[PDB]
Amino acid sequence: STVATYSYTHSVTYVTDNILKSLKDIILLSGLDPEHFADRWESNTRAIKTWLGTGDLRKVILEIYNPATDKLVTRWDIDIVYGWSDGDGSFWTDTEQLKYAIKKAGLLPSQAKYKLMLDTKPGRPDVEGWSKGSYRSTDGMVKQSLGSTVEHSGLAGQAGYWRQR
Amino acid sequence: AEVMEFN
Amino acid sequence: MLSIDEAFRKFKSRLELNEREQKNASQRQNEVRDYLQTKFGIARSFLTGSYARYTKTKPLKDIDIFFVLKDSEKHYHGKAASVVLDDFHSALVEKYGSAAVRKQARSINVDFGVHIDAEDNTDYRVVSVDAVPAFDTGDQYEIPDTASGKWIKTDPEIHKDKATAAHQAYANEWKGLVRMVKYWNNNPKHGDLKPVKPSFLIEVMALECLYGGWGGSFDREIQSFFATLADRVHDEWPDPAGLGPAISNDMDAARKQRAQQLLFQASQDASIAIDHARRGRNIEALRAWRALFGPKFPLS
Ligand SMILES: [Mg+2]
Repeated sequence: STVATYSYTHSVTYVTDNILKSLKDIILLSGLDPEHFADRWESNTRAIKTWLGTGDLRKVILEIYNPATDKLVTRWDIDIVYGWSDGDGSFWTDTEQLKYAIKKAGLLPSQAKYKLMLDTKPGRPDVEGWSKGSYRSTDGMVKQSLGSTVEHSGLAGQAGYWRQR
Repeated sequence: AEVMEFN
Repeated sequence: MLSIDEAFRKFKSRLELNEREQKNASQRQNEVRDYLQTKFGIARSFLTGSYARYTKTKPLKDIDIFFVLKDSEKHYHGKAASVVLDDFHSALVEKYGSAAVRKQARSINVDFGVHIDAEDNTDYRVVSVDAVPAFDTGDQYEIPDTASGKWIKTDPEIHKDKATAAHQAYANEWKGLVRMVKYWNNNPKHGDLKPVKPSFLIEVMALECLYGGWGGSFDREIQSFFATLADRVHDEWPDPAGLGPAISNDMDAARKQRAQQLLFQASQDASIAIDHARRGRNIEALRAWRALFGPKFPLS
């Protein structure tokens, strides 16, 4: 039952926790209410950690929509980069990266809501409480990528946001 | 890929 | 203590065209036009492409010159693209020799034997020009294209207008950022093959990938610019003028995969450099940026 200081599972834990931290910061910096995100933190954690460990998680998706129209105002994708090696490489959680992009994302509508989904590889293990979902349309939108947002020894989440035109 | 939501 | 912002301002400035380089470009055009006019019916020529949009990086290479052919040369227009290009190649090989003349997809490159020193300086001289045979159909041009073997329509005016409009909406930092990435694209560390081909694709993608106005931070603009290029280099990128082949048509699948990989690595190197500065390792940050871009990025 040896526990290694540097390991894939430590890197997975770091990236899991700080992807969720980063999404919470996006919600806060966007002026939204984090309660709904709080209420599902543990279930979001269990699923993200599981599917990272098997290489099955493709993206973490946070839809931010206008409740009056149900349309996306923006969508934040955290694409997973499976470039891990050794486990003793450099790491970071670049909150300042998100604050620079969120200025460019633009003001959100009053009382905008959000929804988290997980993009997975078909052969993924089932995780209790998770079912096939649906995307809100991104027609007329393109994605802006920001670079490595959450990093630990090559395993990374790279944030991006969808915008109009 | 298959997108998943919580239930 | 050189700050990251100050370093990028210096780097931006060192990619800017100056007046001696400008006059040397015009002198090479005169030289090349006057020779080609002894071998073809040429009504006029003009400097075009990224050079005229002030989106060409330095040292100045592959400066596009359209050589507008007279109606008496219009027979080339009904023949396959390789015919006029081979003729331009043979004519230029006579004057400059076989080593200095390189046949390209839509032009002939003429290299003037200019030495590029270790700081990427050339003594204010252009390195090469791209001779483009062109027919003026009225409001636009047609040029040869060996990929299809046909003549393709092109309109430099539209590309200049779109660059100007993107530049105005980015606090006049848009063209500088584009030159920086084209400078990385020319870094010798990539070997003989540029990561992105043609370099114009960097500019075309920038029209859309540089989004939301200038935010004030070069490190972040560069990090996001590379990250967005890598993620979108596989999209279809049509001619912004809507006249010719897609600008993303010149790389095959393996080369496009390499393009995304090297673009991604550039994004990762920028992240590493940002991390250095965040941890107070200012010199390592500057040295990281220089390793990413090349010698024109300063250390002091
Ligand atoms: Mg060009």
